[PDB]
Amino acid sequence: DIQLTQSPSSLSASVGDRVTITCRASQSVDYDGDSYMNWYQQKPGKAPKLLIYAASYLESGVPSRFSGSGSGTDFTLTISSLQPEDFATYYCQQSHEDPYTFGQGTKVEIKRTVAAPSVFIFPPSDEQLKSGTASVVCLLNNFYPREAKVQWKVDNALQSGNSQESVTEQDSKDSTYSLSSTLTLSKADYEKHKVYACEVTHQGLSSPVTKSFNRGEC
Amino acid sequence: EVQLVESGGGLVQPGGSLRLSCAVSGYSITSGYSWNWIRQAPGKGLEWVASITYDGSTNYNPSVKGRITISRDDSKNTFYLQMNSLRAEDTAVYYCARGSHYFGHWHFAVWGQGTLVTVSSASTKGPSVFPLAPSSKSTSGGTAALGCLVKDYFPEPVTVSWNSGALTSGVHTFPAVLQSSGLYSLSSVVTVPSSSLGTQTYICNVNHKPSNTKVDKKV
Repeated sequence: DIQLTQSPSSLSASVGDRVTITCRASQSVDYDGDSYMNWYQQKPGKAPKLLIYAASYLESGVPSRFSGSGSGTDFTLTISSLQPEDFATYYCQQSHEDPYTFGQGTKVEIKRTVAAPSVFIFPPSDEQLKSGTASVVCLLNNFYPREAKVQWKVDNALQSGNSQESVTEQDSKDSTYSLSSTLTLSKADYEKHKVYACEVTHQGLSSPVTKSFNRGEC
Repeated sequence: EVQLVESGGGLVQPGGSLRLSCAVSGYSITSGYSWNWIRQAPGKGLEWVASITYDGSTNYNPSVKGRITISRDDSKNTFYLQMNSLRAEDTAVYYCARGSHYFGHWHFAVWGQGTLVTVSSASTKGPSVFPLAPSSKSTSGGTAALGCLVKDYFPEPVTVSWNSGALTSGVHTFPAVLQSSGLYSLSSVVTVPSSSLGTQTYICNVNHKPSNTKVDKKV
């Protein structure tokens, strides 16, 4: 009533490669020969954008690389040649019966060549230190693939349970990711130590990379 | 030329009520075949909840059966969403959207930007903004990173631009993380030429509407 199931839930593909995504309805969405399945593209922080309506019609202003086919209960969205600007979550949506329903979404990433992170490190500001806390920030810029390991070390003690990280979505400019790790400590603990290091392991690095600084140059 | 702009997002007490509005521009609400609300829980997933047809007929998703009211004001060129008895399950980005006169009607080619609604007992808290200053240790190649740390706010979201939106190239604004405190923290960085650190001014503009907090931090 009426359940749509997409597959895969996530996929990754080389630029230019053909991509096909499936939608399966629990009941038919056929009506007067027409099939009432729709496809949307949702880029991060954006409202869904309509690509296909009535199973096979291209919405005005959408590139011809996107096409839909199918009928009854089996439907297919295809992207003839995956472009970088195509990273997004794709949804199917039936418009045959109220409670109009969407698929669970398919996540689509462009698989590019390996690119090693550029690492940067930031000491806490004096402005924050006066507040009684110290956040240390590590930036991993423009890398691929998404997976990356970040280890925090303070005077060579491995910090654990002490930090949090966030990863940007894929950048269409160059198909990379970026990542921010923030190490949080009390001012007291921060003032009691000297060496603050951010160690990074990534597929694009033959060996780990460490960016560090000494309090007293922070 | 047709834009949907929404208001009424923010913090709501569990059991309370929300009142969203979609202000239509470049188009008469009366010409629309259908106007709709569709929400998306942060987790992910879209859910249609309500519609009003040009004749005034209203329709609701039973998933929220009897705690919703879609309505419109033609003289204001606006339509509204009201819900009450709000649960945490109701936390979501809420989108308005226009339906079509063609091909079965119930597909949406025009959407608003969305507004986040957070249902929580916690209270609003504005962020602190601290510098992420450039350094030799943030200058790997002939290019430097600097940024802003937007720390300890509630609830989402926070808006971050650089130099009043004049600087977009090289800018990365990261997803907020939820701290063990229950507060959010977020960083924004920009990679720039290290040779301009002495001559160019870099200001991150931070907005947190829920607490009515705006900050401009030079780094």
